[PDB]
Amino acid sequence: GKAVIAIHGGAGAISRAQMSLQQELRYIEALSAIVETGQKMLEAGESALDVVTEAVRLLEECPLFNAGIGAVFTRDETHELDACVMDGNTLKAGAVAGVSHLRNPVLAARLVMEQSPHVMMIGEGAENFAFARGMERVSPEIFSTSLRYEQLLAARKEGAPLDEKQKMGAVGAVALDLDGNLAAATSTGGMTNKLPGRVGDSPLVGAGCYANNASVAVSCTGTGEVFIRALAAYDIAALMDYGGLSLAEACERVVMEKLPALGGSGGLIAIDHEGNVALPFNTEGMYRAWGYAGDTPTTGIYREK
Amino acid sequence: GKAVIAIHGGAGAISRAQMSLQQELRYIEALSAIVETGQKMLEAGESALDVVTEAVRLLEECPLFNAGIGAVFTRDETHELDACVMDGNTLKAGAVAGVSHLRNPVLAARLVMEQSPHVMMIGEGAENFAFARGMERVSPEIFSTSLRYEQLLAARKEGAGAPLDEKQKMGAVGAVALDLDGNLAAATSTGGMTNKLPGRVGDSPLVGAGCYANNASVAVSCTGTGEVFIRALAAYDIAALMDYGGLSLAEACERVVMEKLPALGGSGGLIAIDHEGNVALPFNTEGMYRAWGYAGDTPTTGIYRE
Ligand SMILES: [Cl-]
Ligand SMILES: [Cl-]
Ligand SMILES: [Cl-]
Ligand SMILES: [Cl-]
Ligand SMILES: [Cl-]
Ligand SMILES: [Cl-]
Ligand SMILES: [Cl-]
Ligand SMILES: [Cl-]
Ligand SMILES: [Cl-]
Ligand SMILES: [Cl-]
Ligand SMILES: [Cl-]
Ligand SMILES: [Cl-]
Ligand SMILES: [Cl-]
Ligand SMILES: [Cl-]
Ligand SMILES: [Cl-]
Ligand SMILES: [Cl-]
Ligand SMILES: [Cl-]
Ligand code: NA
Ligand code: NA
Ligand code: NA
Ligand code: NA
Ligand code: NA
Ligand code: NA
Ligand code: NA
Ligand code: NA
Ligand code: NA
Ligand code: NA
Ligand code: NA
Repeated sequence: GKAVIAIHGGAGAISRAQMSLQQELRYIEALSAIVETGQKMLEAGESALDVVTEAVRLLEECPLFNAGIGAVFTRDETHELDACVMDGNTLKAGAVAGVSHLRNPVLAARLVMEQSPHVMMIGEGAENFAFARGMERVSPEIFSTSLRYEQLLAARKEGAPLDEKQKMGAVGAVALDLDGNLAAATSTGGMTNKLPGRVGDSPLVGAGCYANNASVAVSCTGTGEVFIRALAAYDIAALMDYGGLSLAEACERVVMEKLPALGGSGGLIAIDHEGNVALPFNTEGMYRAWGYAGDTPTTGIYREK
Repeated sequence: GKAVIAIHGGAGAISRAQMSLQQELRYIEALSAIVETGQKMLEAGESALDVVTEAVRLLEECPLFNAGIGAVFTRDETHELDACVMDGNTLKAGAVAGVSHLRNPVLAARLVMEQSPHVMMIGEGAENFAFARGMERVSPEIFSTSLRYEQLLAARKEGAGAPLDEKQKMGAVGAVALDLDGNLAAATSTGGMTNKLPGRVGDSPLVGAGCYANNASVAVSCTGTGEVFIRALAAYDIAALMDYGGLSLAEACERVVMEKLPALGGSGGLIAIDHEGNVALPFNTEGMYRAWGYAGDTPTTGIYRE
């Protein structure tokens, strides 16, 4: 009965020649474990929303990906995290941007959705709201990793299978559940050497995250400014819904044509209401995985064959 | 098509019985002067971008509308302001949210567009970036007004003025314009919502939700209950319905404002100009503070029903 999940962990240029297989396998194992968790939840009748929330939570926890633990550093050597989640069944959405004292932004985004009349909260206000609902306050030092610090130092001067450049790491999940509900979630640490207070596409409904039962669930990763300006995630939905494009056609138009034409780089993952799955990326590679409920998953980092 | 400007200063329920004519005239005159200024600029060959920036700046300055001076108060008796500007010719955009120490958020938004490689900046980071560009730091007390303070007090009291009742959320300001060179632009600014949870963001600073412009389709600025405008991507949905669905501006506005948004429990309106110079000011509320005019013609102003 067509339940399916896809996940991503960022996009970038291929650096396989500098990697050992054992290094690559750490990424593959991470992606495999999370997608398999998602598939299991789906086959057991869990909701798309719960599935994308848990998958993004696990991706935040994984230090290899730019969200939560493993977040990139800002120019001030701090971390500012953003996340979004959307329920295609109700069209409700929750989002946080600019948070430093919450371990799992996607769970905070979810709290904004389910435990407030709002869609988006920012900064200390967002944190205070979450703390008032019992979410633990953490120090942002928990997110810090030497790989991302190395990259900050290289960035301000004049280690992974993919080179994200400064902006193209982020994480996300999309799912269609056994009830026909679509959901999407996205989380990020932003961009290496970011001007504090800058916001990219990840937490913005219709830019980095979108879900609607009648069309598509989408999560993006890439150079944020272009994905905002082109409403990348909603554009997929609109092309299909109004233009009558297939998911594949819509993905080609956005990722391979429109975004590049505006100078945007990255990719996205998408599931449509008929259970078609697509993981387009205009970069050389993208950390990714997907699988139908009850089938064996597929993972990838580099080019498709 | 022909150069044209529209503006809004928020939406709401009609509260005429409590007004005198002379009070209403002050609102009509406020709207009229701003739209006239825009028309003049358009006639003089000024850019859509410059026009919508200036109109929204004037609307922020005007204490009657919820943006800049006259901003609503948060739960904590503070002001947190948000703004967006979008250039339809380049598809660049600039936005600030959660700013308290900048007199004119739309000018800060324009600064994000033009003097940073970014599209959106929030809070103190946004403020610091503006200051670094020589923008003046102000104290938020400058925004405070007696009308809005009383609205906060009423919100705080347990149970159930101006020509329109914005309720808590439906006040914002905005402008859309088509210039003599065929460019579309949009800008939106807000003080947010009365008794707001600090850190909450509505549709106004969000590209595609409260503000959108693309020379190939439409310029749009919204005002209403923000959450629904975000979830439905009101501004870009107009563009997408026209561009991909083939709907006229009239059809797209009807679909979004009168059908889709209400179906999600949303209330408010928007202003829109398409690339062919058609202008629409739809609102599913009883009224909307609004005005528009073609360059070289007399403007039209409205508060209550069409
Ligand atoms: Cl690449
Ligand atoms: Cl290589
Ligand atoms: Cl090996
Ligand atoms: Cl909502
Ligand atoms: Cl917790
Ligand atoms: Cl980004
Ligand atoms: Cl297109
Ligand atoms: Cl485009
Ligand atoms: Cl691979
Ligand atoms: Cl009345
Ligand atoms: Cl009277
Ligand atoms: Cl840009
Ligand atoms: Cl200044
Ligand atoms: Cl709002
Ligand atoms: Cl529709
Ligand atoms: Cl009303
Ligand atoms: Cl009347
Ligand atoms: Na992580
Ligand atoms: Na909510
Ligand atoms: Na729909
Ligand atoms: Na990114
Ligand atoms: Na590619
Ligand atoms: Na004002
Ligand atoms: Na910019
Ligand atoms: Na009350
Ligand atoms: Na509003
Ligand atoms: Na286009
Ligand atoms: Na109406």
